[PDB]
Amino acid sequence: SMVRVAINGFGRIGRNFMRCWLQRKANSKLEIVGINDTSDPRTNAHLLKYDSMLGIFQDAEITADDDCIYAGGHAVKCVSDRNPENLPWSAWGIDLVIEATGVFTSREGASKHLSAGAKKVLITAPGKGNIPTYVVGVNHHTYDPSEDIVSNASCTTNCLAPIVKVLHEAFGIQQGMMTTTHSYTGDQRLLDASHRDLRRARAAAMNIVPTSTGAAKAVGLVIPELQGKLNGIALRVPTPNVSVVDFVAQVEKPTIAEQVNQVIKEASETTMKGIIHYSELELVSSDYRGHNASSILDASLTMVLGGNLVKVVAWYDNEWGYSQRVLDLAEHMAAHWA
Amino acid sequence: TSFQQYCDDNPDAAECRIYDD
Ligand SMILES: NC(=O)c1ccc[n+]([C@@H]2O[C@H](COP(=O)([O-])OP(=O)(O)OC[C@H]3O[C@@H](n4cnc5c(N)ncnc54)[C@H](O)[C@@H]3O)[C@@H](O)[C@H]2O)c1
Repeated sequence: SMVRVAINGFGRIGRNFMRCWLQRKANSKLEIVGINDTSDPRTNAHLLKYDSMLGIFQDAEITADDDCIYAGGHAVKCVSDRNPENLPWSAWGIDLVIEATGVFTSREGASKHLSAGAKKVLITAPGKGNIPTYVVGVNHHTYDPSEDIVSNASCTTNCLAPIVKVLHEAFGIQQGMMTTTHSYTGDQRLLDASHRDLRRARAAAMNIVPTSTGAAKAVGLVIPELQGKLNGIALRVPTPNVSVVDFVAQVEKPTIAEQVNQVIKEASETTMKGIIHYSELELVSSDYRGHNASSILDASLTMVLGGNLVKVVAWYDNEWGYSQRVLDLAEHMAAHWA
Repeated sequence: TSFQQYCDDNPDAAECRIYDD
């Protein structure tokens, strides 16, 4: 029988995730039976169906009443309570909560779902404090089925970590720096306005906006040999989706661009198939909407100096690709459910 | 100070959201 899933937070990730599940529903061990969100079912149904980035959902009918949303005649119960302690998880027999609000990323925060009755939580963001973090294709097999709260990290860490692993195994990464040139996200204001972070306050579609990021350090969680060896920053720019990681590493074994490319091409066809895609095409951000890989290496941009300083560039669809990984991680947990 | 309090109480509010891109 199925693992019973509720989505907490029906936002860009919550709705991308839902759309990913609807496309892969026939082979799945997950059944999405509930959603909680600030908004009501009719608003959620409307936004699930009409998406400025994904287009109109055509695969099946989407409908709503006061209580439920219906996707292809699958009924999903809706509730709207900002306090996860109050949610009907025991009553709905919820096994796994997908925590996509961006608000309950600490153990104590996420545990509120457990005390409301869910058996496990998968947080769609980096965890705060001691929360086991997974990137599919890198360390997802180390998942321990006894764990009640996990994190699927960030979009950026999902893009960077698999490249780093391949490069580390082939060349030995000593140190590395990252910049993600990233689409704007919903934590940025539309026009200049009040915000705790003075950069996130500024008009998102009008500016290049630097922010600090934990994404590079977080690679050290999932590749423990590299802990404390990576750092970077983010630059948000006026696109609404699709991002790119720029990674410059100091490596031990001297190499050249051709060889770096070859090694990532070989991984994309074997150990990292479905996770890293290797491309020699001269494409731009739009072309990567809806791409299922965590990282698309842009081979033409790869360069090396003095044998040891390696630059690689990898695209990622930060909403859809990441949501596909969230789903992969959930399917994995369901296949390993004690 | 009342602002820090407001973001503790309401971390999903527009003034408060911090997403780790
Ligand atoms: N590219 C991406 O958008 C991306 C990639 C990876 C991770 N994430 C992470 O996923 C999380 C959500 O990001 P998003 O872009 O989906 O944001 P979003 O703001 O579009 O979605 C958040 C949703 O959760 C709802 N919500 C907020 N507080 C709630 C509460 N207390 N109870 C119920 N519902 C609540 C909001 O109303 C909204 O529907 C963030 O942690 C973000 O860092 C986002």
